[PDB]
Amino acid sequence: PEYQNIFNKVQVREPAYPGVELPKGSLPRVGKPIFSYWLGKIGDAQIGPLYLGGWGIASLISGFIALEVIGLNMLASVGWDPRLFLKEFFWLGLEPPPPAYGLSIPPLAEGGWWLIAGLFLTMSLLLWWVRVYKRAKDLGMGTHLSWAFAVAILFFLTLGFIRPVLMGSWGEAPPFGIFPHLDWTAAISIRYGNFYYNPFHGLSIAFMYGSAVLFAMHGGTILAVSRYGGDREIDQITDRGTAAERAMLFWRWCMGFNASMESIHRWAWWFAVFCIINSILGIILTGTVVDNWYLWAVKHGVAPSYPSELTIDNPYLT
Amino acid sequence: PSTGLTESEAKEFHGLFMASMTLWFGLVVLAHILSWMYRPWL
Amino acid sequence: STTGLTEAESKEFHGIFMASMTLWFGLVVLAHILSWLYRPWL
Amino acid sequence: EKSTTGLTEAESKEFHGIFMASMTLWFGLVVLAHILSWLYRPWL
Amino acid sequence: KSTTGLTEAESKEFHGIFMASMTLWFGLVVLAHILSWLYRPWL
Amino acid sequence: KSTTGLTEAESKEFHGIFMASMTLWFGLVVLAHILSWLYRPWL
Amino acid sequence: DNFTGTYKMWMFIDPRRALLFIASFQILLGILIHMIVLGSDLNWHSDGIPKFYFPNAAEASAPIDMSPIPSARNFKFD
Amino acid sequence: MNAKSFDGMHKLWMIMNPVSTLWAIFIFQIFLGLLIHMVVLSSDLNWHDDQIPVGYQLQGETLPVNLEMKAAQ
Amino acid sequence: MNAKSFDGMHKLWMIMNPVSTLWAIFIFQIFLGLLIHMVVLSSDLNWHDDQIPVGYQLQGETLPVNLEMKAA
Amino acid sequence: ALLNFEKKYRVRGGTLVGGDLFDFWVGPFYVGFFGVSAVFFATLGTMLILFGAAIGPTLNIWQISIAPPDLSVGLGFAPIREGGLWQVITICAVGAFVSWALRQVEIARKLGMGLHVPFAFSFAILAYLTLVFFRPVLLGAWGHAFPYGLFSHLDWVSNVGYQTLHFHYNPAHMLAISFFFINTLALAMHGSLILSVVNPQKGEEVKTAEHENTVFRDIVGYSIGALAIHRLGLFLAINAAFWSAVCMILTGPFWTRGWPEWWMWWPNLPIW
Amino acid sequence: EFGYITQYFDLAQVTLWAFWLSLLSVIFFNRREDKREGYPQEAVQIFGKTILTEGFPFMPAPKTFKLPHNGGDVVKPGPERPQYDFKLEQVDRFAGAAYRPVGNPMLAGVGPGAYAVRANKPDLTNAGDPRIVPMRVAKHFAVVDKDPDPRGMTVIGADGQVGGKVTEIWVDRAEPQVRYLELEAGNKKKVLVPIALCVIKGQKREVKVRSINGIHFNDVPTLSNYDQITLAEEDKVSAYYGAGTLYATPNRAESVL
Amino acid sequence: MTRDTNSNWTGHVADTGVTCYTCHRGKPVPEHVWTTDPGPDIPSVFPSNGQNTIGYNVAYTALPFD
Ligand code: BCL
Ligand code: BCL
Ligand code: BCL
Ligand code: BCL
Ligand code: BCL
Ligand code: BCL
Ligand SMILES: CC(C)=CCC/C(C)=C\CC/C(C)=C/CC/C(C)=C\CC/C(C)=C/CC/C(C)=C/CC/C(C)=C/CC/C(C)=C/CC1=C(C)C(=O)c2ccccc2C1=O
Ligand SMILES: COC(C)(C)CCC/C(C)=C/C=C/C(C)=C/C=C/C(C)=C/C=C/C=C(C)/C=C/C=C(C)/C=C/C=C(\C)CCCC(C)(C)OC
Ligand SMILES: COC(C)(C)CCC/C(C)=C/C=C/C(C)=C/C=C/C(C)=C/C=C\C=C(C)\C=C\C=C(C)\C=C\C=C(/C)CCCC(C)(C)OC
Ligand SMILES: [Ca+2]
Repeated sequence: PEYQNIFNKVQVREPAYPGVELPKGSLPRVGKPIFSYWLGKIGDAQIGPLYLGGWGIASLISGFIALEVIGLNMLASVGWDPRLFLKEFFWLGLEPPPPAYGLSIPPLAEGGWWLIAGLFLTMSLLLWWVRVYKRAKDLGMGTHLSWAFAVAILFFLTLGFIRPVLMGSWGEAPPFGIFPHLDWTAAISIRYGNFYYNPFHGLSIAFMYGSAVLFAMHGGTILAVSRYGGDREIDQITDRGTAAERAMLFWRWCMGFNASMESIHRWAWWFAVFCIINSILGIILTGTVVDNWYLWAVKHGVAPSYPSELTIDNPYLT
Repeated sequence: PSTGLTESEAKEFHGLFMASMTLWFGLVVLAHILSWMYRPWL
Repeated sequence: STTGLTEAESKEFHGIFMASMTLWFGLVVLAHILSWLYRPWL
Repeated sequence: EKSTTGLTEAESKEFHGIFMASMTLWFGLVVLAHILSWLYRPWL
Repeated sequence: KSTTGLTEAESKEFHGIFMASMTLWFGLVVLAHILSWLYRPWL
Repeated sequence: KSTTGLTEAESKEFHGIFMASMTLWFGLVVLAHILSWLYRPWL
Repeated sequence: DNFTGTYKMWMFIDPRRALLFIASFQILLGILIHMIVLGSDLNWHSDGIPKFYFPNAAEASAPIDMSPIPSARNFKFD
Repeated sequence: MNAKSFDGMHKLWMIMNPVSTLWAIFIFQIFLGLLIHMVVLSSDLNWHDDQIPVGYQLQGETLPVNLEMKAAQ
Repeated sequence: MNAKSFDGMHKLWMIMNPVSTLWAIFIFQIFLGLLIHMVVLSSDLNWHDDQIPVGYQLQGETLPVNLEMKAA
Repeated sequence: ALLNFEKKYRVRGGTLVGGDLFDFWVGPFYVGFFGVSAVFFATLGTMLILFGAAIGPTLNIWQISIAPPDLSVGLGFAPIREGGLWQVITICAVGAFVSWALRQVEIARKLGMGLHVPFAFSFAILAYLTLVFFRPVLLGAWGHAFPYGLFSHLDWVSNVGYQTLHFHYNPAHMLAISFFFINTLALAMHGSLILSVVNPQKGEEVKTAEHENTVFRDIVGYSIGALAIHRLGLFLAINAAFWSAVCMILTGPFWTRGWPEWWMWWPNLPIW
Repeated sequence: EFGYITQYFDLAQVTLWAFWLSLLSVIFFNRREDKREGYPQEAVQIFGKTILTEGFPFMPAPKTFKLPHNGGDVVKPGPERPQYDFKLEQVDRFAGAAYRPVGNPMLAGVGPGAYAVRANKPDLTNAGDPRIVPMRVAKHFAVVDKDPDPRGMTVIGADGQVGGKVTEIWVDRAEPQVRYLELEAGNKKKVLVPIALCVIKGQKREVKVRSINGIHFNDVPTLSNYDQITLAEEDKVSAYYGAGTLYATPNRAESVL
Repeated sequence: MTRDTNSNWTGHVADTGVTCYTCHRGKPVPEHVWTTDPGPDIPSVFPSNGQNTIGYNVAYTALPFD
């Protein structure tokens, strides 16, 4: 057939690019850039350099302290054996305090290490937030990447710090494992009567499906007009060429309305952020306001009603 | 001058910085004396 | 001159800023005296 | 060729003087805190 | 050829101070372990 | 052709010091194992 | 001596980066040691010395994992 | 030395940016304030829920008007 | 040799970068310090919770003031 | 209505079936043979869903449900009131989805561009056909497919999941979820970056491609590129769909125990 | 009692309403941003009159892009540059009918061969230099071995005939990658072909261009100066190759089945 | 115990009942029995939480193993 533009057939090298000049008073960039042939088959081949200033070092100290703690407790749970660590790795975890301790600080091997790791991971993510903000603002760009990051951090803090405090127990938070955190997911659905009848859960699922749909559509459309220079979106925005025109006619003819080369990126932004906004809203109300989502859905006229034919006798009533 | 401040500007900033930090620590000490009078913890 | 304000403009701004902050703190103190009279917490 | 920070030898001497003074003062304060803690709640 | 830009004199200087520092560090480590053995013997 | 820029004299020098260092390291390892066998024999 | 030329250290190590590392590390280590000591028998906030100030539970068991969420606040588990 | 060892100290602001440092200090202080208040509230020294000098929810449950209304039902 | 075997050793820093080495050593030492302290605290040699030279939680539970308050 | 620039692109040709008979527009839409087909099948399917709601107990939007046949019908033909309506609607649905894809192909041929979008749509279609055709055929009955109803296909999803005690431990399910999550993250970052470069700090010029590379190399140390992020996007979404189809074809036809017990092959390797 | 109800109104309900209203309102703002290109639209009336309409919701107020290196201001929604001179005949007498090109379809600029009217300036780097340039002007680039160097190969043209030979590669300095191949055609002109319309076979040492025919490489649009390319010229070149996807063979626009 | 189950628990074993063979199946020690699980070996100052292992009796999940 015709070239599909999925891999780079011919590669070219020039000396590495150090980066746009920073404002005066900045630290130098660390690292000497290297090139990857395999990364260059699909994208850009340069790796590095990297910018390490004040906020991105405090972050990376916090995060690595947290990682050391989590790893060592997982390793103590098998008796220090690395062979068993590799053998049973998906079943290990660091577990939260027993719920009877409330919001106090428990002893170290009965939930205090969980508390330490949570605190250090929190600080890591807030320092990283400041780094992302300043990096985009020192180059003179809008700070749109910090708004979305803030939303994600808020969801991490909701399930984990805010909801456990509003409930009165640290033992309501997830543990640090793979299968352990999957077990937490299932159990919190079972305890509060079926998350499928949580309406914010349904809306966030709507927006996660929509993210996949929209990004398949956009990735397809821009690869399909890259023969007319469509992959260069900044120029198509500030001087509309034939690639943008064809891209917008396609969708107009197909489904009756369209966006522009700049507006589709606002649709992307919002579809990714409403998913997490509804995530926060659905978790923050569970347990603190609603105790059984299925009974809520029945009270508000939402759940179907299968035919019965039988009678089952509740043995606690007999 | 990696910050562009001369030595005079640095001296000025340092003067006011040290004064402010001393005042802040004074207020902290006062808060702790009140707390010890109300609810001693050691 | 980093903010473009001269020294006179900075003096002016500082005067009004300090006055406003003092008034705000006064209102805060008043609110707390009323709350202590109604529902003492310590 | 070689990695440098642009400091001459005089600037390095100056920085080193103040760095060592500051570190010594900090360690002094640490020792004092530990003497107080040992007097209040001995741990060994 | 892989090189650091240091001449042989600079390397000699660096090596002198590096070895002195490492020796002092190991001395402090030995002292800490003697104290720990006196307080709480582990073997 | 893959080459490191070292001549044959430089390679001889490097090899001398490399072998000396490796021998000293293995000596220290043997000593550690003799002590461990005296304290807690494992076979 | 042997440490005569140590001050030349700052001619190839950046003093700005060194300072930024040391401050961060010291503050984080402070927080860490305080939380570690609080999660042990040396804890000094809820140890009941010189007095227990809260209306604690009269009979608080040793908490296990298969537990419900507590009804009131309590800080005396031992 | 030991009396005049800290005379160069004002030169600190020729390598560290003053406004960045001010902002960093302020943000760190606010974060630490929130953290220490939350750590002390989760101990025996808690001062909001200790019911001193009186418990107010319990005071509202036992008002004579509320008691007389709860009797009538 | 056996005595002249380590003569040219000082040339090491003509092929190994001093700055990278310094940073690596410092970071590795801090990580190892944290690790060994955590491994020893999780054993029988633990020194914070061993109740030596005295148990402090137990000491606080048996103060006369606390005992008299618990008696009611 | 036509856009400012639209008239010079509305030419004839590019079709698959039909020819010059259905080559026109109605408003902004383009019709074609497959446009007629799609609207025909969508209308018929919708009207049959509504009738199946009319013969049920309620017209509440949340509680309508049309269910498939019983498992005793096998791969046969069910009565209209006990499963046959579901079969007719599920024929209409396939007809409409395939018509949609082929209409897309006609449009792209007319505008001179590549067939990436109908090709990515094909994988959604494949997941649907897995749930209604392939899995039922391998298990031997139409009554293994899901009913048509909001809230009522969710009861199906729940009970099917619990037929394996813990469906989170399904391996292809884990892989698909990984792709879904990473796709939302990537879409957020891409949206943010383009907006940020054409909407800079107040009183600045529009930035360039060098700025786009620099920002991510500063934060993270690697930047993938402006054309490769579109590729990465097509890739993550398609893979999500693909591994969903695999995870459902595995459950029932090729595995009947609990899903946690599959993973037992790993700690039983004779190498630890 | 298993399903007893205490009160009908709760917080989850109100919050859900608030969300319905917060969506339903970003739709409004995004739909308004969608109409900074291509509007007001042209509605054709009962007997052919055309008016400008604007849709629902209405168009936003204009915003300004400030282009770098004194590249001017761009107001959007703003004016438009004039279309060129396409000729078209409608096929059926109603507003929604299709059109046919009047002359030679390859040289007409209608259908997949239409293009836009951009600036007559090159795209710039962050330093002010032209972005897309031949590899003899950019003296620091090199093709990575492990990859077939296309310089020298032939340009077979979709009917098996030879178009010409590759003589240059055009690179992109802002993001290092190949954008165009330059070739000498049958009548000794220098023409470009986009790299995204070329299948390169290293062993056959061929480049297959499925779009147009071999004799069609003589009429590809040419450049003014061969040390740079402008936005307009990029559009013209690419559009000429895109017209062949429907006009190269008389059977290409003619209903597969 | 067998007489008690066969007479007093028919809400569960309804008119089919049990014999020895229902559990011993011709052996003196039954095949599927349980005792209070201590858990894996961990450091001596670490109390058991009772989960996050393989868990052979709870269908190989990371759920509480006893
Ligand atoms: C049992 C424990 C005690 C208690 C023991 C202590 C102790 C001990 C301390 C405090 C301190 C504070 N406590 Mg208290 N505190 C209690 C209960 C409360 C309650 C409440 C809801 O119960 C509140 C809202 C507060 C709030 C406060 C803040 C006023 C203050 C921390 C400020 C800060 O973080 O600056 C961080 C921000 C900056 C450094 C920014 C830089 C300077 C800025 C520009 C100026 C801000 C002014 C500042 C807020 C003070 C203004 C007062 C004026 C001088 C009149 N406490 C209980 C009763 N609290 C600390 C304090 O007072 O510091 C002096 C302190 O040391
Ligand atoms: C038992 C606890 C008490 C109580 C104890 C306190 C205490 C103590 C305080 C408050 C304060 C406030 N309380 Mg109260 N409060 C209670 C119950 C309420 C209820 C309610 C629905 O039950 C409401 C709505 C409020 C609302 C308020 C706000 C007016 C005020 C917070 C201001 C602020 O956030 O600054 C945020 C915004 C700014 C700082 C912007 C700066 C100023 C700008 C220019 C304009 C602001 C105008 C200002 C809001 C109003 C004052 C104007 C006067 C009419 C002159 N309280 C209960 C009964 N409340 C605070 C206060 O009064 O401040 C002085 C305060 O210290
Ligand atoms: C049972 C245990 C004891 C206890 C035993 C100890 C011991 C032992 C030590 C501390 C130390 C500290 N303790 Mg204590 N501490 C207790 C209870 C507390 C409580 C509380 C809520 O109960 C608080 C808030 C503190 C807080 C503090 C800090 C003031 C100090 C940590 C400094 C630091 O983090 O490095 C920050 C470091 C830097 C940023 C780098 C170097 C500092 C430079 C010069 C610039 C920073 C400005 C300034 C100097 C900051 C410190 C203020 C003082 C002047 C020291 N402790 C209990 C009662 N604590 C440490 C200390 O005293 O240090 C001297 C210490 O060794
Ligand atoms: C039962 C076990 C014993 C114990 C047995 C040991 C043993 C054994 C050792 C330590 C060592 C250390 N222990 Mg201890 N330790 C115990 C309990 C503690 C507790 C505590 C809260 O309970 C703390 C906070 C410490 C802290 C420390 C650090 C000072 C030190 C690790 C240094 C390092 O990692 O350098 C990494 C950093 C670098 C290499 C960079 C350069 C060093 C910088 C410039 C200075 C760091 C501090 C310095 C060594 C001391 C100050 C200088 C001198 C006063 C001149 N121990 C208990 C009581 N501990 C080690 C040590 O001290 O070696 C010297 C060591 O061998
Ligand atoms: C029952 C088991 C025994 C035990 C049996 C052994 C045996 C057997 C050996 C060790 C060895 C080591 N043991 Mg032991 N060891 C025990 C308990 C401990 C404990 C503890 C916390 O309980 C610690 C911290 C150590 C630590 C150590 C290290 C000193 C050494 C590992 C070196 C290495 O990895 O370098 C690898 C890294 C490099 C080579 C990088 C190169 C860096 C250069 C060359 C400088 C490095 C300095 C080097 C670490 C030590 C040289 C010591 C000086 C002469 C003072 N052991 C228990 C009691 N241990 C090994 C050893 O002695 O090596 C000779 C060894 O063979
Ligand atoms: C107790 C239940 C189990 C569970 C049981 C199941 C079951 C059972 C299934 C999944 C499936 C999925 N699960 Mg699961 N799942 C659970 C927990 C999770 C969790 C989580 C956070 O816990 C996540 C993130 C997921 C995520 C997923 C995805 C991997 C997958 C759904 C995407 C998909 O199928 O696309 C595929 C896309 C389609 C099927 C869409 C079809 C599109 C059609 C062609 C177009 C329709 C157009 C329409 C009619 C037009 C309307 C037009 C209007 C004009 C607008 N599950 C719990 C543990 N899960 C599903 C799956 O993998 O199926 C393949 C599946 O069947
Ligand atoms: C049904 C009926 C009663 C019919 C009677 C009418 C008659 C008689 C005939 C009409 C003729 C025909 C054939 C009509 C068929 C159409 C019908 C009826 C229905 C289909 C409508 C339909 C399926 C719409 C669904 C719309 C939805 C929900 C879309 C989901 C995704 C979404 C929200 C997208 C918004 C963002 C957009 C607009 C993305 C498109 C878009 C993308 C993805 C880019 O990448 C891009 C790149 C550069 C420039 C522009 C774009 C661009 O616009
Ligand atoms: C223009 O300017 C010029 C250059 C010309 C002149 C400038 C002069 C100036 C302005 C100089 C300024 C100098 C300053 C202010 C210097 C400040 C120096 C300080 C305070 C240095 C302090 C250093 C502290 C150190 C190195 C401490 C290190 C401690 C360590 C590594 C501890 C490790 C502990 C461990 C691993 C224990 C863990 C135990 C447990 C239980 C937590 O583990 C789990
Ligand atoms: C052997 O390994 C070594 C040591 C060598 C290192 C290797 C590290 C490795 C292999 C690590 C593996 C890690 C894995 C698999 C981690 C899995 C992580 C997952 C999937 C985690 C999922 C969820 C966890 C969440 C959401 C936790 C949220 C916790 C929060 C928000 C904590 C909040 C606590 C706070 C803010 C502190 C309050 C404390 C205080 C003091 C205020 O209380 C009063
Ligand atoms: Ca002790």
